[PDB]
Amino acid sequence: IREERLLKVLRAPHVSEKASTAMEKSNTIVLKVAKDATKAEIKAAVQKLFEVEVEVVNTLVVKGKVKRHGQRIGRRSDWKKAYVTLKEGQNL
Amino acid sequence: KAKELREKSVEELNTELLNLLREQFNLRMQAASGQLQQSHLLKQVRRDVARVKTLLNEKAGA
Amino acid sequence: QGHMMLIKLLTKVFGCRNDRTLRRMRKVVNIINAMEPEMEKLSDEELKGKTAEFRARLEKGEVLENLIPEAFAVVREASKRVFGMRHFDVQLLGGMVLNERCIAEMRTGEGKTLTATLPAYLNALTGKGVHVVTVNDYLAQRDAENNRPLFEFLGLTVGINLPGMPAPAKREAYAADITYGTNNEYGFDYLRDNMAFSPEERVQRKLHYALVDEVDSILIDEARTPLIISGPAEDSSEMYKRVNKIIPHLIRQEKEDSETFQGEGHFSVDEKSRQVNLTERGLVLIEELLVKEGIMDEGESLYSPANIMLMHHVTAALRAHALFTRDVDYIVKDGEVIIVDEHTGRTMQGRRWSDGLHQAVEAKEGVQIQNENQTLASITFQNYFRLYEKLAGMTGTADTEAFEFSSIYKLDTVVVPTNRPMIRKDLPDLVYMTEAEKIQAIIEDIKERTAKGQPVLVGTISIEKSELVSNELTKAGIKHNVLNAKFHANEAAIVAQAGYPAAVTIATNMAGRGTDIVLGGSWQAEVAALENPTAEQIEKIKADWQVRHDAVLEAGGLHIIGTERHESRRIDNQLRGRSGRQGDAGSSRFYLSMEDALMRIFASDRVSGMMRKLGMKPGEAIEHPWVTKAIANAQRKVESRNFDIRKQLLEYDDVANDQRRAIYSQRNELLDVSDVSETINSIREDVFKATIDAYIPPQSLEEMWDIPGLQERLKNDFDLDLPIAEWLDKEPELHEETLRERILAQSIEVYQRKEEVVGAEMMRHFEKGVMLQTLDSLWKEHLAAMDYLRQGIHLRGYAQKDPKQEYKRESFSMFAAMLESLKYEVISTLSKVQVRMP
RNA sequence: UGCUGUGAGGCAUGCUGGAGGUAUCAGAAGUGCGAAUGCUGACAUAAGUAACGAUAAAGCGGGUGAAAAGCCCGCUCGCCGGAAGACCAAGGGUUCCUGUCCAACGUUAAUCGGGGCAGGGUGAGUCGACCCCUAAGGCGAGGCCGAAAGGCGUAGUCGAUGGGAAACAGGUUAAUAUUCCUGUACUUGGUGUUACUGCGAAGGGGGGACGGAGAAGGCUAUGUUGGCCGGGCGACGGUUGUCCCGGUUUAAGCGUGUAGGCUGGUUUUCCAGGCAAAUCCGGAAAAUCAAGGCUGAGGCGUGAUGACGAGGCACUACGGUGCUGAAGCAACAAAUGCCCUGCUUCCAGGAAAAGCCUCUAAGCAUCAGGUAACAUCAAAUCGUACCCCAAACCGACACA
RNA sequence: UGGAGGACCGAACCGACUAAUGUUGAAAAAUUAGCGGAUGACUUGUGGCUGGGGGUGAAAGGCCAAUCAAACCGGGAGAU
RNA sequence: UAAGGUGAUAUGAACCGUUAUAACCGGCGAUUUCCGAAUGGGGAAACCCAGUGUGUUUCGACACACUAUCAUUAACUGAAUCCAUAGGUUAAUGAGGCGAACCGGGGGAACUGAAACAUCUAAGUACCCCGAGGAAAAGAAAUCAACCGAGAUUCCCCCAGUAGCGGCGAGCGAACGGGGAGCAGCCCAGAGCCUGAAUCAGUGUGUGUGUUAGUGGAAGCGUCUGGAAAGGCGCGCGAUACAGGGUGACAGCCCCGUACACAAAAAUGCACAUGCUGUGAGCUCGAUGAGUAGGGCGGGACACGUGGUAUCCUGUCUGA
Ligand SMILES: [Mg+2]
Ligand SMILES: [Mg+2]
Ligand SMILES: [Mg+2]
Ligand SMILES: [Mg+2]
Ligand SMILES: [Mg+2]
Ligand SMILES: [Mg+2]
Ligand SMILES: [Mg+2]
Ligand SMILES: [Mg+2]
Ligand SMILES: [Mg+2]
Ligand SMILES: [Mg+2]
Ligand SMILES: [Mg+2]
Ligand SMILES: [Mg+2]
Ligand SMILES: [Mg+2]
Ligand SMILES: [Mg+2]
Ligand SMILES: [Mg+2]
Ligand SMILES: [Mg+2]
Ligand SMILES: [Mg+2]
Ligand SMILES: [Mg+2]
Ligand SMILES: [Mg+2]
Ligand SMILES: [Mg+2]
Ligand SMILES: [Mg+2]
Ligand SMILES: [Mg+2]
Ligand SMILES: [Mg+2]
Ligand SMILES: [Mg+2]
Repeated sequence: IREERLLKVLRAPHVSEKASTAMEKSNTIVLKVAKDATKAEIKAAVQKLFEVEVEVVNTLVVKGKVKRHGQRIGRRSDWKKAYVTLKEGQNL
Repeated sequence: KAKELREKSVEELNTELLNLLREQFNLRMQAASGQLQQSHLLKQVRRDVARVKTLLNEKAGA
Repeated sequence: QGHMMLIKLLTKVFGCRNDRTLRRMRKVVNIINAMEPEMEKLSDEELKGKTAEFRARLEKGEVLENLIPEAFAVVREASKRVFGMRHFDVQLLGGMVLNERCIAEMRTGEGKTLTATLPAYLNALTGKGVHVVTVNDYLAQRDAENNRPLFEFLGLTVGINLPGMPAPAKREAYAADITYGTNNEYGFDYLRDNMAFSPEERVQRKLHYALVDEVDSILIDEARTPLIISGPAEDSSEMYKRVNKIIPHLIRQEKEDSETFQGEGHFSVDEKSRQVNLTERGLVLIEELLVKEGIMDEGESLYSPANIMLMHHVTAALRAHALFTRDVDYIVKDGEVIIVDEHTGRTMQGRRWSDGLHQAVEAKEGVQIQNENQTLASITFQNYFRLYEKLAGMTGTADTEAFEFSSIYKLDTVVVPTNRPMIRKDLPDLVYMTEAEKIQAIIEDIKERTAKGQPVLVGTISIEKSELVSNELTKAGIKHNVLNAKFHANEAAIVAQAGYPAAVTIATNMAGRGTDIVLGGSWQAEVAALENPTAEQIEKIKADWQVRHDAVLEAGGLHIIGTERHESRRIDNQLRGRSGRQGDAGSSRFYLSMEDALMRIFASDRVSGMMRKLGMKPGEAIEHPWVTKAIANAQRKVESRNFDIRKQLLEYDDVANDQRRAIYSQRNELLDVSDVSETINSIREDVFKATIDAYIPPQSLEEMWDIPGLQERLKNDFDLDLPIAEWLDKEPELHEETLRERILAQSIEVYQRKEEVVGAEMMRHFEKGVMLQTLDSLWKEHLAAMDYLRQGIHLRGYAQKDPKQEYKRESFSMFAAMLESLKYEVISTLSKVQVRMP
């Protein structure tokens, strides 16, 4: 896998109460990733850019909402959430 | 820049491109967590990458 | 908007976590001190008996934490009844913090040592000792003798550790329940206990609890610092003459003599590239340090994991031969080495480049050489604190960051309050364009504050900055006293009287948090100044001190001037927090100039020229808050930079001390166990399996064997003259392994004959002594190779690979080879012992 | 408002307005409106009139609130229960859940909402799509035909509504779960090692592979009762008993092969029908034994010393968490569901192709490739919230 | 014994014979109370095909997007 | 070119720049996701699924390129079948789709008018399809004229609503000739003498003239009313500039421009002039477009409706 592809995948950390709870239960980091990222690219990117080990990645596609800004109708962009399961022997 | 980068070899430009992509990823994670005050730097880093790639193209083709 | 992101997450989550912990602590506080109007029966028969009662309750299995609302009171009223100090609620909080692995944040004057009496009392009831560290013997002995009535009235012994104390008296120090002393005395007592030749010669106990008491210095800055590693008289070093003698056979164009040669390298003009880089990346000239007259010649190359100790010697000779030239870089006159400084024209006769460099300088010419010194005993301080079962520490208002604290080693940061409403007026910071306008504004401020009633501290970084500000201050005209870091008693004598009205103190490099600034004078040292105080003089001195102190708080308290800002914010808050202790009035103001050292981290002449385009404006304007934002951002940047350069060497300390704990665990495992004849027997059987495996292949045919090499190696390093080839060729009834058990049984009968003629327990003491000799010698060779590979990781991992898990693999292979050589040579020198035969 | 001309009109001026208008004499018209069931916009009338959308029905106390018949909590009352309950497909696309607001929307008020704003939420090797394969049918290289555009169609290639590999139980979120966690599995490929070896198709054969109706045998889901376990002796006569209430649950998978259904089996020799070849199928002739094979619900064992389990004890920012947790069986009844794509029976005589098994041709034969075991790796992408006899789909509406 | 039938009775389902209401309706064809078929020439889901001087029609000039004795949209067209 | 900027609703924050790598404008380049002729196969457009060849790296995979169809040409192969052909494979070049009107061709209405309606008219109009260029078509007499002559085609005005055609109804409607815009002639059907001699096309260079940024560009003050002067009043000045727009009411002299005078590193339009390449001129002797002209049958176009109907085109049979 080409490394400069891995440098473009992981867009943003995603924090919420569900991500808090998922970190407490099954120590999963929740990432905003690129729209076209597959699970192998995300696993290799977290294993390289964060120097940790990943067990498994579960990716879902969030569809953007439709908003009314000043009686003009727009639609927010879709994005991809990724639940990344850090390994049990890795402790933080 | 674009003149001090034009005086560099192909592997030097590739190493500089890798370093610029690493700083771009680090600044993107910094701004994504709400932590970046100097929000201009992302823009500069973006244009910097473009300069390197443009020079790479004019070192690759001609 | 949206996206309630990670920063507000950090603040909200940790704020609610500290508030919930403080709510439960407030409930515990409201439980313990619900009502205390009067107290009797000091500690004679009942509250000293609580010590034996708590030891009996832990003998039945009750948790020591369940005693926290009880046992604290057993301390508390004692400080009311011995010393007359009522423990405030914040002192209970800090003691409960120091009971766990957490950090206690509270201001000085709120009973620092009075808080520290609590967890020493709690951790001391285990019977293992309490190790509290001051920076000196002075405060340690002072608070040890202060708490000697407190611990003696409750049945606990106070041991003091001093440099120069006898080893049985050091045993009585550490075997006491509360042991006082400094950090280096503790660490080097540990290193001398690891240089003990029996477990009886140790002076320390098992490490129970370490109260740090100053976490700003030792946990961050003094984490790595070794002061005792090896002390040589050097006695001879002429073997490096026979190592550096191999060099003038070869020429400085190719074949291991090169100025790194880089394929082509450089031009033919003065090729001594003092930007050394020590590479020789051709990888064809590397062959000439191999065979022909013999060292590193059995078949191992120069990139082997087992030959680095010579590699940081021969390459040191190479960077002393062609690089550091005679009569300009250095001189040797009458056998004396002097570095001739090239840039400022000096002759450094009392300096020498370490890490074998001046040793190789002496090995090039005909100079007397100091010994190739071998590391014996070293440990880093943060990991020695990690070695304790319970670890906690307390600091002032200069607390570090909470995530940084928890990532040192498991230290939770809970903001303990002051129990007094804080009115320390932190003024907005003041920057000037030059030093002169800044210090003149400081001169007008110090004159107008010495006008009414105000004590002022002016803090600098150095003695010369203190000299410049005091020269400008006597151009204004005051009296001052500079705080020397060298002089502890003079520090206390200055700062104890610094809180007088119209008394100004100058500071040089604040270590941490100061001794207690008593504002409006100090009436306790005033009645100590009376040669025979009656009860009539103390009340008058207390009343005049009361008038001075209310005049001080009417004046605005203590003032702080910071002449510059440091590269860390902790020392800045250390300078700032002197004003307004225990809820008193106080003020603090920092000054800065554009020719300070904190403009040295900018390195951007564009923005440094854009600040000139503002204008002068010396005073009333609205000039720019953006430059102040730039200063704050750059200060946070260099604080994080200090964090990174700390963290890299912290990983280095982690890997070095992990190999240290490996050898110390196997050291105590091979030392502490009884009946070591069985241990020697088991290791001897594994030794003979391994040494026959190195020469005879397992499950090989009759021609694959190596008989004369095994015979000569047995004769050299076993004292066994075995007829191996005769024992092969005389009997064809022999088969496979069989020879392994034959040489093993011959070695066993040699050893049993020698132990019957030498005695049983004499052979046991000889076993333990020779085990210590061979183990310490090959372990200090392991330390030499480990230090040389931590200094010589510049040529191993370059292309797509990473050292430190390439350093760690080679050091683990060196560790395994050193342990097998340890076992082989222990069994050798136990089979080599010539005892007088009948 | 005043004056004046026969009239279309004209002149002057008060007030508003705050930047353009135009004498005279000529010139050109998009040059004059009350009508056309004229066109657009605005506003009356009927008139504060009909109506407020199933006659399933409400009453009280407390809460918040500026305000409570409608919102929240509680106690009653009434309605549906082959539905007005639950899960989906189609269709819709954020209506889901939380905070907040009550201008507009809601046939009334609203603190409420499927409304405004912000935030969060949809996690799959096994579910579905994708993918392999075809039906009706569509396009259709060439080809044939047609003034041109185009029309039909061969090889082919698409096309589900059909055929093809595999996961269940328990727990959890405010919002997802066969997707997350715990436990126990299973499937298909790749690579490597080992052992054995005749492998190979765009061909041949089998199989997939199929109708209606009826019957009654074995069962199961499920229900009832008893036993057992836990709790109760009861506002008003009686209620320590043949009394009252609640619980009495456990899967996939692995093993065993049962009720049942189908069929004789094995070996040798021969024939060229299966476009060529075949050891496979089809056919023929011997010998031998008569019991061999395929299929198959359910039960049983295991999964499971587990989970679940009424309840109890500790906390509990009252919303929950930690630990514990008794019995956890038997009989009877019983499906439209399973054996069953079976059996009988009729005439109207009841899809295709691929996956799968086998046979060889060309070809390669110590290779390759196949078979069996073990180890390792992979199973990508998309959908997953929510409504689905409905206030969210189709009917202009929160629509009998 | 057997279980045949464009067999019988009757729910789902399909339909629409009578009456009342509704007629600016709850509904641009329905509701209520009854009514006919309900193993067949049945009904229904998904997809496909047939195009207007045409289709399709167990045949009423019925249906072909709330339009049909020649659909709908645009044009000749400002037909006359 | 520049002291200001980072497009707008639209502020804010973070920054950059000020004498020339801020920004802006123009020329030439770079990148240019996916769908779309869509072109690797498919498809419910913006999606699914590949094959082949390279070249990596731990061996988990990755990155890039090509792969549609048709036409022509070449090469290699190659049936029934002997040669051969058909076919197949590969390579090279071209094409494909979009576009408002104009243009040429292949088809071609009906309402309507005739006061009904069928010949006719509407009308070769609308519309459909094909094809191309900046224009297309046409075009150098087998033409007109009238015994005198003109000398290719196209377009404008008269001829002229004339001669005619016509259920001689409604309607349709020339030509000869004249005045004008513009003007240009050649090649093959074939040999020799002479050659590359005229002409044309590509190509490069130079010059000229533009285009795509740009530069300079005149001349006014006082007072009154007024929120504000550009207005009233007073006295001046420019004009090859009193075209226009803005500035707190109506400005020649406040601003941008305006008349005028200049300007291109690079690309490029058009002219020449020059060089190269392809191409051949002139002279002599020839030769002079056959299923064609014309005819019979049936239609159509000529203003001309078969009429006494010339002429042109041909579906069919013929035929100098
Ligand atoms: Mg998973
Ligand atoms: Mg009009
Ligand atoms: Mg009107
Ligand atoms: Mg009313
Ligand atoms: Mg009424
Ligand atoms: Mg009414
Ligand atoms: Mg209602
Ligand atoms: Mg109420
Ligand atoms: Mg009921
Ligand atoms: Mg919405
Ligand atoms: Mg809701
Ligand atoms: Mg809400
Ligand atoms: Mg809502
Ligand atoms: Mg298909
Ligand atoms: Mg399907
Ligand atoms: Mg049952
Ligand atoms: Mg009673
Ligand atoms: Mg019961
Ligand atoms: Mg056979
Ligand atoms: Mg309603
Ligand atoms: Mg009915
Ligand atoms: Mg008609
Ligand atoms: Mg295609
Ligand atoms: Mg003819």
